[PDB]
Amino acid sequence: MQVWNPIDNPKFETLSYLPPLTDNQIAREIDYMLRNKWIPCLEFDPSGTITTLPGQPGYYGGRYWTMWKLPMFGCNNAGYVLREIEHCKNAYPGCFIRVLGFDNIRQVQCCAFIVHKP
Amino acid sequence: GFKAGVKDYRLTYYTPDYETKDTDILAAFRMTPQPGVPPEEAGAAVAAESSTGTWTTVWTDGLTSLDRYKGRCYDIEPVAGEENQYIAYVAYPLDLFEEGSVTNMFTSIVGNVFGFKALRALRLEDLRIPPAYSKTFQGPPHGIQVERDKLNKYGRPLLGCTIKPKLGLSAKNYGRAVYECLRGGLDFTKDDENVNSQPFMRWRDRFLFVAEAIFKSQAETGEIKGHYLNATAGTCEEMMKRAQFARELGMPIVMHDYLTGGFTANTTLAHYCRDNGLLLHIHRAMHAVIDRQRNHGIHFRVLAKALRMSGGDHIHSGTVVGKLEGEREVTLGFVDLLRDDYIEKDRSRGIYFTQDWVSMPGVLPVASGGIHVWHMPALTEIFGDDSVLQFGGGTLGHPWGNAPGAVANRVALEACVQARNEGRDLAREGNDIIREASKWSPELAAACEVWKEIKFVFETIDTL
Amino acid sequence: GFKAGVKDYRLTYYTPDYETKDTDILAAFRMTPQPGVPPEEAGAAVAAESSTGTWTTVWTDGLTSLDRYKGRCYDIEPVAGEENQYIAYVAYPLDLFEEGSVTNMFTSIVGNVFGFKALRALRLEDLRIPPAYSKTFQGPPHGIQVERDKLNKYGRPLLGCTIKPKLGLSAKNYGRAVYECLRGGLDFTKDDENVNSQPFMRWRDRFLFVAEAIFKSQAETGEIKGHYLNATAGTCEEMMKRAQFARELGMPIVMHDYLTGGFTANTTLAHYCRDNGLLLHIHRAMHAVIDRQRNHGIHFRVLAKALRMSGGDHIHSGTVVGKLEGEREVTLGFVDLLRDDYIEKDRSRGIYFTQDWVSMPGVLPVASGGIHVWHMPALTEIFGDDSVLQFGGGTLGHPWGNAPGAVANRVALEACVQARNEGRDLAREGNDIIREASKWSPELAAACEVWKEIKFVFETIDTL
Amino acid sequence: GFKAGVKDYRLTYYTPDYETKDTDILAAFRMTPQPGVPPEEAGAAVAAESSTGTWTTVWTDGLTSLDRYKGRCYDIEPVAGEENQYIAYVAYPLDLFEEGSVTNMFTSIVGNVFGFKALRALRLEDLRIPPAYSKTFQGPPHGIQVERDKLNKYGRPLLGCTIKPKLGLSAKNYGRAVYECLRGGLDFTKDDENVNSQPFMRWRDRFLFVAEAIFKSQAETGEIKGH
Amino acid sequence: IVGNVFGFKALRALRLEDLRIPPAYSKTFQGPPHGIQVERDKLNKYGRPLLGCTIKPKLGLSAKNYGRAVYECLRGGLDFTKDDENVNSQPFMRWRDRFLFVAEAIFKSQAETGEIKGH
Ligand SMILES: O=C(O)[C@@](O)(COP(=O)(O)O)[C@H](O)[C@H](O)COP(=O)(O)O
Ligand SMILES: O=C(O)[C@@](O)(COP(=O)(O)O)[C@H](O)[C@H](O)COP(=O)(O)O
Ligand SMILES: [Mg+2]
Ligand SMILES: [Mg+2]
Ligand SMILES: [Mg+2]
Ligand SMILES: [Mg+2]
Repeated sequence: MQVWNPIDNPKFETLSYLPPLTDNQIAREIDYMLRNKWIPCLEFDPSGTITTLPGQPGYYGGRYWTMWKLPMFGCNNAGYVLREIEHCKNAYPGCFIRVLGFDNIRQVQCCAFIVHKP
Repeated sequence: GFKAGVKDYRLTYYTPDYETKDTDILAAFRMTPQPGVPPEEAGAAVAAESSTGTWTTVWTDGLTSLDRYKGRCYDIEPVAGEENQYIAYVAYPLDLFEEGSVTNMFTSIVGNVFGFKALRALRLEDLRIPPAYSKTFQGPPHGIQVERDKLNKYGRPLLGCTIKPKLGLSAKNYGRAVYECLRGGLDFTKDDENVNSQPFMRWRDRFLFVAEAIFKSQAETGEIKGHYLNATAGTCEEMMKRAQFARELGMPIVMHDYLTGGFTANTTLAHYCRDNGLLLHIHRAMHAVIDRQRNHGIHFRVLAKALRMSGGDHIHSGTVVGKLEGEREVTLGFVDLLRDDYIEKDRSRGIYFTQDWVSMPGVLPVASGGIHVWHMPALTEIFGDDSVLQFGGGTLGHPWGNAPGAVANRVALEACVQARNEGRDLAREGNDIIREASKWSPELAAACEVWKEIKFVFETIDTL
Repeated sequence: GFKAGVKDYRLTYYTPDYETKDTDILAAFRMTPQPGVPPEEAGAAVAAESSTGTWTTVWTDGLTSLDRYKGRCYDIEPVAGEENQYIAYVAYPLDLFEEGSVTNMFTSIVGNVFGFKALRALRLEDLRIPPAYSKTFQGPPHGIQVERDKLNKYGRPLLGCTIKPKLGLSAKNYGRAVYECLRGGLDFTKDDENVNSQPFMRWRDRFLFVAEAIFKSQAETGEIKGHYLNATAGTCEEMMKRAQFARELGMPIVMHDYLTGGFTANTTLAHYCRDNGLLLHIHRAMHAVIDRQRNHGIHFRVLAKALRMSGGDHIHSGTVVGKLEGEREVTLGFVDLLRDDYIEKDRSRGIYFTQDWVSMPGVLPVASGGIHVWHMPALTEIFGDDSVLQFGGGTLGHPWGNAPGAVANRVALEACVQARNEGRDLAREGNDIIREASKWSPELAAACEVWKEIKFVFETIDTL
Repeated sequence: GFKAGVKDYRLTYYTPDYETKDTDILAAFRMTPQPGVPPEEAGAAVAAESSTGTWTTVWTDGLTSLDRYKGRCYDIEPVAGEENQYIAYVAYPLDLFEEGSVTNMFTSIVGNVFGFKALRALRLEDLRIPPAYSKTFQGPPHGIQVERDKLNKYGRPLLGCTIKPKLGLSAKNYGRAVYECLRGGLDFTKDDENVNSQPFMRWRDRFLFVAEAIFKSQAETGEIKGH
Repeated sequence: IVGNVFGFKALRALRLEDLRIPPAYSKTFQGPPHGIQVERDKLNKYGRPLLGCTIKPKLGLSAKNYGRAVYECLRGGLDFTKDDENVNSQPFMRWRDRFLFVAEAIFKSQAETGEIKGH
């Protein structure tokens, strides 16, 4: 038998139970997004912690992050999206970075995963 | 004038040249007449005892207009492969129903016509609700998008589990198995249908112990967790006392059974969850007594179009591959009436009419019952990205415990959502995606051996 | 040890030499196994999947005593005339049920076992309730003895009528037709099942006119009269608002439906009626969807016992010579379970177990469904002196009006009651008693001619 | 792209080939354009500033579909006998309104478009309420038939009167003049618009004095009376 | 003052211009709840006029996107942020969750610049 380690083992949601992500695996998750006509975006924030309230159901803190420049309306190649992750990690090298994707017909998000850790 | 006597039904209730309006309700029956009765006398009798009329003539009918309050039959077609079965169509006006009540609609359609002495069988198949009638209801409290926004979860189907054995555990030991399962990587966990309040465990001693474990398990991984709390009772006062304690503790979701509690207590709870900001999970019990047989009862696609108008966020739907009966082409057909916004007629999937919901929120289907890891790349391909998957016996039966058993159901799931967005087929190659992932995770190879040839295959009863 | 794996059910859930206790609940099933399954493995799964058990083994079962909380099958016998049908018996402990709730029992017994892939049919027949469990319920509000004392009526059965057409009348015409019927000699008057509130007539307007019409006819003949008011709504706070007004106007009786409104909403109404001194009348709707077929569903004698514990005063039992199905030996069998206090086993009438009610009041059966004057000397011999007789279409169809139509019905009953306690036979004779009373009453000879050869004779489906 | 700037209204809000649905609300306006403005520009500007619109372009419009939330002008015709007056038609989608509220409906149509600098006049004429929207309201309490049935009066119109010293009467004198009018043969009697509560006559005793006379005037002729 | 006189058959126009309220009649009313000085004392703002903004497009946004655009505007230097005249409750967005999403953003935007903000 074996024991799961309960000390200092945080997780970060989707695709966080697999071996660490490498290049040519990030570029293939953006091609699948563009051929379904969705809009990419970027975000960053120093600390990923959450809080609560005494007696209010459905309320939590720490769900909003900062937007890099603006959503990219009209992107058609996976080069301009892979060249904007380097400018962000050279100006704020001590923060997290996460990638999104929007849909306007149903007004919901479709993807989210981390690409950098401090 | 007024003449006392007995006449036929066909002279008044059979008009096969009638054009339907846009504010009418339509229904379809599949009947079997009794020897010695014409097929056109049974269809008229079915429609002439659900709206107005009786077995003899009365004198009080001259004070009103009866050409704007009757039900009519306007089509008959025989079935293929039999000799004593037909299909009939009926139309009802709009001024016959009460706004905002579902228990009234059923009472006026399936009230008494099911026990006549001139028939041997009857079954209801479909219905058509006009848009002028759906606007008087409230609908689901939150819907689909508002539920995903609150929990901050996108990309993959959710996961859950239920606690076994069904009955016999204490109150402190019951809150200890929840923490182990929740710290492993699961999103939800669930009580059971028949656990309300019993001498071995009371209802106020379980809430506290569950709440204590949820907070402890939430601050260790850094994700939002939840738990369904059962709220069924035997009185409408005891039911509203158990839903006010969860609001005080700050819990996000509750549970109810809508077929044994009734169609009246469900609307009251749905009207309160909306005003206090909670989520509702619906369990379908005692549903096989009306369904299953193909020559008597009511289809499930009709029982599912009333829950949307009544109120609810989750609904059970069953699994095609499991220990309970189900069929693929019918499930794929009646799963589209729960999520979409405009469906079209299709007789290859059971749909008879055309339905639109004029911007009403949808519901999330749920699949559960007798499944394990080897069934994973067959459930992602059918349902899609909006479902809930529940493993009850596949988690607590792991040879190593509870926490190691939950790390095996998440790796086996995140490896299928990654091989799909690369251009690989999930049907032909399904035993090769859960054979390469079991080479870097020691907790999945230890589980791919206990259950390896356990399959359920049997004959089907309800053949389309 | 633990030894995770999959085993059979018969190894733990088949005890063919067990002695029942005095605090147990027993049930009888009738099943049709799927080809390729031993009979003993079929009856051992129903018990397992109803109290405790799943498809695999779990490690949490070692913390409790399992053979104190499990159900078991202790007898299997084959049916005569078939080759794939048997009867099974199951026993349940007492600590598995919540006190005072009927929903829990139905959720625990008929929850999920009805849709297994290894079976093709199933039907429940009977139950036995120990006296230690029925003492936690309240029971009927008033009963039989108190109602007769309050209404001051002894000697003969009661009478009633219902208004037709079902839908279409206004608020004032509906009220003016009650007075004519009441002044003729009847006792009660009934609304209709599908009449709650509609654009052509609202409830508060109809209540006032009915109340005004009741008073006028009471002071002219000098007898107590009443009328049933429907109190079915679509939400709970609307149902409890229509009873307070009826109490305020001083009306003595109300009405409800207990199969479409649900079990939870019925107990609250029963409690309110007990605490405010009203009377309750129960209408059975949507009951042929579960009954009728003899190889799937639930019998009515089981559905009748739950109503007694839940609460009520009147209940519909159906007729034998009407337009709806029914049999004599079964009706006579299950009337006793409603009226009596100690019933013994009898397989010629459908009873399997012995039942005693330890001094709980009974209920009054009701007969209806398409009878006329010629059927009177055959209905007084079956039921007896404790019943209610209703004529819906046989009163408003008389060739002379409403008031003359009630005298004909009233005279035909007091002539049969008088001829019984003199030594005459009501079965061989009965076409001669009426022809002699129709010689001094001109309002009965006019009715003995319109309906003279009207009968309903067909085959039977549920042959015992 | 985004391309921040200022553009016209006609390029987006003038579609004169549109087929109306059966769940839409329609309206008719009459307008007098300001010298130097084409009629179509004003017709399009009226619709834009009512549902979704402003004087410039914003970047938050790419996150939603704007072809299911806009109002359209689909017809313009000129009046006869003038030279600077026209009639316009507008259509609105169903899901822009709140069920069961009248205050919300008036706020979205006559809210702000009545004070533009490019117009000199405007008047609303008619509306078309679909049957799918009027079913969410309650309507009149009783109606007509339920009102005639309660009072037991058939055949002829009704009658009434109002006491007409508008202000200045006491309470007892006010109650006295009702009896002499009800005993004459009338059916109803009315207060006045500007009479609620004033230092010469409060309400709680006027009610009592009227109620006392109503009962007396009823038992002498044998008919139902009211006030 | 104006109930019926505006529709007489002997006139073709009418307009009201001004009124005079005696001091003996205005003392029976309550008046504004707070006023000017009390409002300024609570927010701790002196010297300059105030600033604000409103969200566009008027109708069509969801509940989370509505709350996202408020934080960005508030963290820039503004003081207030307004809803809209015809936004009460509609199928695309209800009120009980819009309130929560706005409240979550206000607290986050307030603790980063150290100034009082409202909406
Ligand atoms: O009670 C049970 O058996 C379950 O908790 C499954 O447990 P296991 O997974 O451990 O077997 C579910 O209620 C059934 O799936 C009911 O079926 P459904 O609601 O789909 O009809
Ligand atoms: O039409 C009806 O529905 C009745 O009013 C009978 O009216 P008529 O006597 O005028 O035919 C009763 O409800 C039926 O007897 C119900 O059957 P049951 O209670 O036996 O299930
Ligand atoms: Mg279960
Ligand atoms: Mg009836
Ligand atoms: Mg006036
Ligand atoms: Mg504005």
